[PDB]
Amino acid sequence: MVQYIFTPWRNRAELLAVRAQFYPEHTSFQDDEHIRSEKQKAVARVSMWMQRGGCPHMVESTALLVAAILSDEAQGSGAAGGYAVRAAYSAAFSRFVTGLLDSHQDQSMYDVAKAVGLPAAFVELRHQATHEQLPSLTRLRSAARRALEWIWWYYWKGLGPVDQSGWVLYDEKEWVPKPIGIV
Amino acid sequence: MVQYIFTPWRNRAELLAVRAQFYPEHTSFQDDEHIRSEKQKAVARVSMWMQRGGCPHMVESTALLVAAILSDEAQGSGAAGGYAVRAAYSAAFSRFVTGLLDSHQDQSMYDVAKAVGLPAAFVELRHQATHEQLPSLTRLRSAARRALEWIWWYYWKGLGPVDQSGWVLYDEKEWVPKPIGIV
Amino acid sequence: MHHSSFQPNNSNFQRKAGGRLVLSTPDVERFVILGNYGVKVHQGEVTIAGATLTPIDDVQWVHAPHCHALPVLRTANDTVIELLPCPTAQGLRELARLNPLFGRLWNETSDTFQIIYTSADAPKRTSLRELASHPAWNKKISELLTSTRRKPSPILFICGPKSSGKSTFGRLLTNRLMTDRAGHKSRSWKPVMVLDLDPGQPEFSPPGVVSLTKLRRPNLAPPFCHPGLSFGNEGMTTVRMHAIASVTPALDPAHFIACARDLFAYYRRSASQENIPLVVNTPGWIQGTGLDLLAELIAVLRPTEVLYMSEDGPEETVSALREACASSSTIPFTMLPSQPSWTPATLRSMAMQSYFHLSPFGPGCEWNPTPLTHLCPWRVRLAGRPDERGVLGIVCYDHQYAPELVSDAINGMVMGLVRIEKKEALRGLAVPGDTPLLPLIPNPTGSPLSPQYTSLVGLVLIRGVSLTASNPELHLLTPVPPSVLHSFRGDELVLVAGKFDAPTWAYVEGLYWKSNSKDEVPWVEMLH
Amino acid sequence: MHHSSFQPNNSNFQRKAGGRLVLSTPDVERFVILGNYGVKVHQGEVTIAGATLTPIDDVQWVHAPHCHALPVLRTANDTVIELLPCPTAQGLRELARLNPLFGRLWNETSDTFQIIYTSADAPKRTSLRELASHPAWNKKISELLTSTRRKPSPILFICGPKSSGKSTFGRLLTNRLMTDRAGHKSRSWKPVMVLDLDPGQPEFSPPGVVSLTKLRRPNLAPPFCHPGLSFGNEGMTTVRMHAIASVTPALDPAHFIACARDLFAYYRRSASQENIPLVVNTPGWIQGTGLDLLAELIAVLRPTEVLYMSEDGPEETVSALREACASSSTIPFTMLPSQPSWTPATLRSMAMQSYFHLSPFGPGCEWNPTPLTHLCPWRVRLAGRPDERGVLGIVCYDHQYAPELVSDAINGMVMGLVRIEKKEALRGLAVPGDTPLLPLIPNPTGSPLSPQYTSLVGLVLIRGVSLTASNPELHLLTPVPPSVLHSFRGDELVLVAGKFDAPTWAYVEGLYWKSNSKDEVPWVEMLH
Ligand SMILES: Nc1ncnc2c1ncn2[C@@H]1O[C@H](COP(=O)(O)OP(=O)(O)OP(O)(O)=S)[C@@H](O)[C@H]1O
Ligand SMILES: Nc1ncnc2c1ncn2[C@@H]1O[C@H](COP(=O)(O)OP(=O)(O)OP(O)(O)=S)[C@@H](O)[C@H]1O
Ligand SMILES: [Mg+2]
Ligand SMILES: [Mg+2]
Repeated sequence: MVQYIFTPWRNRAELLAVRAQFYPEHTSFQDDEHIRSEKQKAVARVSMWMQRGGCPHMVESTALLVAAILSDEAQGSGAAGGYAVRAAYSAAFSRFVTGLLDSHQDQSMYDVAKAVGLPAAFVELRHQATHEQLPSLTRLRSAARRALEWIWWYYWKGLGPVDQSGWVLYDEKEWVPKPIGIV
Repeated sequence: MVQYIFTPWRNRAELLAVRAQFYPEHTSFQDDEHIRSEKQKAVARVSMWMQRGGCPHMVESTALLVAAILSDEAQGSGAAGGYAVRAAYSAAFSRFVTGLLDSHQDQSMYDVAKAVGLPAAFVELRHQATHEQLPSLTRLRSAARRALEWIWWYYWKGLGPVDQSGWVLYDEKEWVPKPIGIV
Repeated sequence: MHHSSFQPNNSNFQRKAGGRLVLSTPDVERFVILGNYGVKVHQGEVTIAGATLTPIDDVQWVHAPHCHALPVLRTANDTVIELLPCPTAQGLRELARLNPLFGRLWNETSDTFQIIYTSADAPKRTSLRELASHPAWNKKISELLTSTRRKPSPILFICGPKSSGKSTFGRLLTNRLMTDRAGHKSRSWKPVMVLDLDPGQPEFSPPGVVSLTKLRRPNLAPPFCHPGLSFGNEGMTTVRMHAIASVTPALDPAHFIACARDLFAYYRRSASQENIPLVVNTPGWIQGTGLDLLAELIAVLRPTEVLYMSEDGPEETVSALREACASSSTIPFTMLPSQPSWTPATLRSMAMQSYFHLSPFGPGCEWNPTPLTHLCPWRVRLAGRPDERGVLGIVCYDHQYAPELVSDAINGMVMGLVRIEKKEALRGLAVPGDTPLLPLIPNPTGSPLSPQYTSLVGLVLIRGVSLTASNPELHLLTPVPPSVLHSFRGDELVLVAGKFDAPTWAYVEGLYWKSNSKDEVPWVEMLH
Repeated sequence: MHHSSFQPNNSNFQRKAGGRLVLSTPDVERFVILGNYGVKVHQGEVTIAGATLTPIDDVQWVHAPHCHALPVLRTANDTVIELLPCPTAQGLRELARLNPLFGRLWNETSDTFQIIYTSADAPKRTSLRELASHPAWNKKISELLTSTRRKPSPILFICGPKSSGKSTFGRLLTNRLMTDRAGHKSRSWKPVMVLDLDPGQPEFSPPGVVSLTKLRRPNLAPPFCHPGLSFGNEGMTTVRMHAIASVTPALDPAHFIACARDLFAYYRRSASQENIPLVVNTPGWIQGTGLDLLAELIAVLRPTEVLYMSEDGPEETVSALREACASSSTIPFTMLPSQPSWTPATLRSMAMQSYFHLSPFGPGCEWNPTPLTHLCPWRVRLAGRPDERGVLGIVCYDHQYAPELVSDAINGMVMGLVRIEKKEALRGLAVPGDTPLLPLIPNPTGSPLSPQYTSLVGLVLIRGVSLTASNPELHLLTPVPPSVLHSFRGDELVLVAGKFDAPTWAYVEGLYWKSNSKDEVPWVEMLH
């Protein structure tokens, strides 16, 4: 009965909901504001999951990338002044690539990358970011977008179709056994 | 005559100016706004230097840290939603620590760190950030602040005390030789 | 009546009576009993994992889990031993119906305890280890003992790299100090205090808690066989506990040291009267942050003797420790060997689950096998005033949370009941008042509640938050007896939520019970 | 008159006359001349680094920089050679007063060229290499040559790992194809085109530029001895150039390939008439991005023969290349040996500086030794309309810039004059109009100007931006002759600013000249 996998999300609907929030285009002025708002909520939710314990690496990566993208296109006294955005992007990529390579390992960085199917460009970008002179905003922007689409193919698309009364002992005559969590 | 060191900044005054902008406290509602504004300008300037080519690693690190800090304490629809800030911080630390350790190398991470004088805490934070679950905002915040003070002691404090007329050939009768750059 | 065998050894008249065994031995002989049993030396002298029992002694219960190293029993010339069957063990055994891991941990025979004879026992996948000891270990212990007998209450600081023998050595040291009875006409037993500063795999407390314990009887059982000693003739009692809410002290070193100070303070107060040696076992870090922590700990406590269980450790850690030791101007620093499957994670988890199944009240501590789901929860109110509410609020450690998320994040995890002694604790937080939402106490900084003015009163497992009505309430279940819970006025009681490693075993437990005896279980994804 | 020595070898009557040397040789003999000299085979036949000269030939100038491998000269039976002193070499020599690196690069004797005899030359820190060649290399070249003589204009794609011999091999191949004269009654020389797709250490262009060159004479000199061939009987002419603005094609692969396409297109057009083989030398990447680029290049160009100069390369790169090669259904793929201090950085820098000192007018190209500071700059206007301004604006590659910073960032660096052919280039940018600030053309995307509608017209060094007056102007100095500059109406001319590796040598140059001949120099921090 080792057929028990534990997840931080309560059930399946919640996971699908988060998926929808992240990728409105595939799942499908005021409308734009709505979309942005939902994305923010999704990111926060994922953060909670991470703390709870046990979370697919892909989910964490997606969250990071989306958070960075949101920060970049934020007008109104708070657009990070350009250098911060470039840092957020670099961090996201480093974590994403490190995770993928570390997972499918028994070789060299590029060899593993090719085996998995990860375009070498990402590996190079990661290496460059870590050791020398964080890349330019334009490259990071385009790369991040591609990364999201790739992640969609590799993971998300397979998760389903696309449509002193302070302490009173509970009365031992009204209680009914029920799983931990439900009320 | 190998006594020629090249710097991206034109002269010394400019470097000192940037130093002043970064650390108002030591160098010394409206006042707060002023300080923030200046810090932003300094960060941008450093970015330019980096592109120009040739720049002390410490300067780059300081710029990154300050940029992150600024992003964190920005109110008004644009505070990065918490996850981005944590990413910016992680990226800054990774770059900073990697640089210091790489420079003073011929051992182990911790050994080199101890030799330089870098509190092991930073090395650990870096390692953790790269491989697993970016640290919490509180730790990053405090760490960044300490990092800045340390950098001040290690580098900044030693840089000085603390107080078809489109193309016309220039007239070969009015020109006077003068270094490249001055006008 | 002459049973002889490689691992064990000879014996004599073996009288079976009423379910117990009266065995006589006319010569030095070693046995390796397995299971749950009680020893009561009728005549002579016997040694058990560091202790020594003579005719003038009470029955001593021994738990020999098939996991660790079965305690060896050595009998001396002209002895008669009476082996009694342990009662409360039955409850613990039944715990196998709630988790297959607790199944293979004892004898799979009929009675409660089975002797062994080289291989005639130890069912499939034996891996039957045995408690041994280099002569060096024993010699050193002897030295410490004799030195102690001519000085005041010593302080022994035990440290070393992971899987080195810190715990086992501590076990032996404690038993020897207590039981010794060198020649002062038995002085029957000298009490002993144990300071556990290891949140990882603790001893005398559930995972994630630091604590100070007082022992009157020899410690002859693994950690998951008494993870929740009674709070407050009382074989083992807990003097004070503090919650760190992480399985790694590397989330707030300052707090960790602060806790160490407070606990040691209490020890100082108690020691002042009756001479009682203190044995402290530290974590298993030997590089970076951990090494620094160890240095500070040595400075703060000022241990009389430092024992490093490596003898071939890295020059960095050894040098650092020696320097710190030298600083306090006079501290003996010695090194010992190490003698180097159940991973730490699983062991820790077992400890936790055992704790939650502890019965609210022998010899030791009874266990209740009924699954947690069936138990009736404690209904705490979340709508009133700080005099008719119960819980003063919810504080978060090392991480904040948006209001909305908190309800989902808290639900299902393990938190800790912290009792406020002096109001100088929440001094710096926006404490909610009269006031539907959870009374969340915003804590911007993130630092945990000070240890000087707050004490842990056991852990709590939440099984359902329902704040959608006109009676916001929290259903939570704990092991703490009702007596203590009711005596707190509700105005001084806050819940701390940190890491703790989500108790995944809880959810499945119900399903296992139902199937073994022979539907939208949250967080459990059934593979079919 | 019989000079014999290990490295060189025997000779005969050596007649010194007017400053030149008439040397007779009655038997096969090898010489290793060093410096700057001219060869004019009077009678017989001689071979020089791949070429073959007979009585019916013009004087050929050879530059043998002490840096690379001195070209060896082999003379055949019954020959008389006349060695002339090169004139323009004098100007190049004087460049040593502007950079000590150019000092130790030739003979430190009296005349312009000195013969050698095993060690009687080559002053201190000799490190005097010599051009050699495995028989395999020669055999392969012979095969390619004979095959060519019976087919149309071949395309040879040369690649391989760093420091393998791609460049040297190319040199030999080019000279042989041109000079061969197998037996068709000399057909005197077949023209040859060279496509340089290596921004790193380019050949026939300054660092950071890709280009297509046409050669009528043998190439007998290093890259920094003709980095700026004339634009537009014309020994070497440049057909088209494109600016990549980086020393690494890993900043915009799409652009790199696009450039390759455009240049090859022109080659196709020219080739269509007169048969002219094309030799292309690629970068030095063999893993990751670079490998992919190479694959694409092979697909686009469809080279007739691929030469990999490794013979022991990693299985990954070799396999990848073989697959790509196979895809075009028929491409011979061969491997050759490699035969494995002046680092690439310094060499590249030298190339750049040499370029900027090129005189505006082989035999070759004259040089002007006057320091850049003294030269009179070109005054371009920055206030008017797109018909009375001069520069249409400033575009940035791979990186943006805040308005204010731009003035400081641009100043002092190297940029490129790009001529717009068709207005379908700036289609997608907010082109400034009439309009004090620099007319910056905002480019959000960051991609470089398309290669189909834009061409590079040489590089420019800026020596001072002064936009604080009522006549905004830019002082810039370039090598481009006035004739070309004036013929552009100013409406089609934009400046591209990328990386280029800040020309640090420029600043110091003035100081060196002043001191050698024997004050707030920006960017130079003098150590005292
Ligand atoms: N002399 C010994 N006799 C019996 N078992 C031993 C002996 N030495 C080591 N072991 C085994 O070593 C293992 C680790 O023992 P511990 O004393 O827990 O070491 P430890 O340093 O406490 O491990 P950590 O770091 O706390 S998880 C146990 O499972 C023992 O069975
Ligand atoms: N057969 C040879 N004869 C003479 N010199 C040789 C020979 N083979 C290699 N070398 C030396 O090898 C060095 C590199 O030669 P190149 O042909 O430039 O190799 P490369 O692959 O072009 O190097 P990169 O990657 O372009 S910097 C030169 O300095 C030559 O002197
Ligand atoms: Mg232990
Ligand atoms: Mg080359």
